[PDB]
Amino acid sequence: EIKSLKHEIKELRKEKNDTLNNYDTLEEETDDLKNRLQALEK
Amino acid sequence: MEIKEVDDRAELLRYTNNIPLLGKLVNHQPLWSTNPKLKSFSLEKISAPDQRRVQEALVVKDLLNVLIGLEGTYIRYFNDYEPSDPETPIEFKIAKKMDPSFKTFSRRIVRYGKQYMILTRAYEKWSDTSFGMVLQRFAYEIRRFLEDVYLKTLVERLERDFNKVPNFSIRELEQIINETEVNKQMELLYNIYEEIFREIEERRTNQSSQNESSLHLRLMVAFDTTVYPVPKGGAILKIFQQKILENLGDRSSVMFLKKLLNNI
Amino acid sequence: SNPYYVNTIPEEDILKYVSYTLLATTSALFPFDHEQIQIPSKIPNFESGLLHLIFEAGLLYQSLGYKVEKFRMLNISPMKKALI
Repeated sequence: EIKSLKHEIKELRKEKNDTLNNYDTLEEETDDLKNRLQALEK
Repeated sequence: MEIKEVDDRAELLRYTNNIPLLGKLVNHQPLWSTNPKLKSFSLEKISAPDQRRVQEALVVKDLLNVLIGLEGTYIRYFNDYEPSDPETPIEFKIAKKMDPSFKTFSRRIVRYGKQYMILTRAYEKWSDTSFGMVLQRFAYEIRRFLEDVYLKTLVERLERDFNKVPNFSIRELEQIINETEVNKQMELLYNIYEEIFREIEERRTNQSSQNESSLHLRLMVAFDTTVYPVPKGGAILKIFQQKILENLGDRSSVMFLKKLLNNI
Repeated sequence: SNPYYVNTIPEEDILKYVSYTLLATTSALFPFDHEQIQIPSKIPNFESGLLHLIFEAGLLYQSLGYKVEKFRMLNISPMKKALI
């Protein structure tokens, strides 16, 4: 059962890696809109 | 650069059995674009010739950070590199707003620093007893070299030239590095590590498929050829002898390589 | 001579850019690619010829460095290795 638990933990790790990829694309979107703020204010 | 307030907390990792004796024992600081501490300045304003000296100073500071093994303002880590696991590939990303001049020079210095960190993790992992004491001594020799030559020359020459030397250039820095010849030694060590790694890959992939003198002699002898996942002792010695043989033309390289071989 | 050369790049900027063109790195006034330099037209004729010769030297250095990298990636006799 320990191997099955580790496999489920790895599946949850893959799900959280998908959420981290979403975090990364949100981060690049925030960088783009921050450049937009800077260009519009300056 | 606007100082952005983020939570920087460093604690001791209470788990140390998976990490070798000479490995990491503390958490890593947050990344640049994970928890920003300083607002990244637009490189297009300093790409102009009047501020290009400031741009060169900033990029050479970031390159010194990459050489010592840390992130820079415009040169950060890649997506494949994760600070929590040792077995992740270490790569860097470069801001495209930087001029392709400093971008190419930073690509070279990032290759150097990535080879440095890869060899660092290599000898850290080899410090374990599962790799054999011969590989442990090779790891200790690699660490001693990186401590007494590479970073020593770095701190002696490049940091001093960046701090208290006016009219200094990153091209002069690269020329000083080429003169000190530490870059070529690091490249050869990385090539040796890559050869060891592909040997490990072959010896781990050959999973399924792996004389009458012993009978004539009145000795109770046999052959126990159980292959290890990594080379050990005689295998490493044969690999290094093949490396010395393929080393053709660089007598100083062969000299310090055989010196290290004898020390190991 | 100023009213005839109000549209000329100063000597400091010329030197700073030709430094990179010689040291194998690109520049804003000169898009230093593999073969083309794309020299602007605001440069006088003699100055353009001089920078053409200097960029010829830079491109020769580029070809030499590329061939050196190729030979280092490859493997050959030790005499030719010492030559490289």
